[PDB]
Amino acid sequence: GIVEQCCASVCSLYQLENYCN
Amino acid sequence: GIVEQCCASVCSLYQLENYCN
Amino acid sequence: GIVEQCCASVCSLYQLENYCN
Amino acid sequence: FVNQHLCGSHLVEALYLVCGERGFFYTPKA
Amino acid sequence: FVNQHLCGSHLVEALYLVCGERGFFYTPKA
Amino acid sequence: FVNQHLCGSHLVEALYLVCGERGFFYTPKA
Ligand SMILES: [Zn+2]
Repeated sequence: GIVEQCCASVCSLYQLENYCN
Repeated sequence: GIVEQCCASVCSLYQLENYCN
Repeated sequence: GIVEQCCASVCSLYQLENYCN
Repeated sequence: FVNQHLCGSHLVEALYLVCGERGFFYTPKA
Repeated sequence: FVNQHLCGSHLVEALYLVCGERGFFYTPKA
Repeated sequence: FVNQHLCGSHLVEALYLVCGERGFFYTPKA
C-alpha cells in the first residue's frame, strides 16, 4: 500500500487522504 | 545493551520493561 | 547548510544556535 | 504539500495530521 | 506487543511509554 | 550538548528546542 511506497519510494499528502475514514 | 539490539536487530516491549526503575 | 551536515555528517546544538532569529 | 519520504512512526503521524477527527486505517503489507 | 525496530530518539520514547511514572535508565554502549 | 546525528523531522525539532520563542529558519539545500 502506502506504507510500502511512502517509505520505499515517495508519497503525497493527497495520497494519504485515501487512508482516512 | 538494548540500545544496540533495539536498533541493530529487533526488541520487544517486555524486553524494554527491563530498563525501568 | 546544517540540514546537509546535521544529517550527512554530524552537528552540535551550538551550531544549531546559528539558525535562530 | 510536496513529496515526502515517510517511514515507520513518521507515517502514522502524517496520517494523524492529514485525517484528524475523520480517523484513519493503518494497513502495512504484513 | 510485536517485534519493533527502534533507533535513536524513537527508542527513549518507547521507554517513556513502557515505564512511565516508574522511570527509566538510558544506557547505550558509549 | 554532544554531537548529534539529526535527519528529517528530527532536525526541525532540535531547532524548536534550541531556539524556542526566538524562532528559526529551516533552509535545506533545495
Ligand atoms: Zn525518525
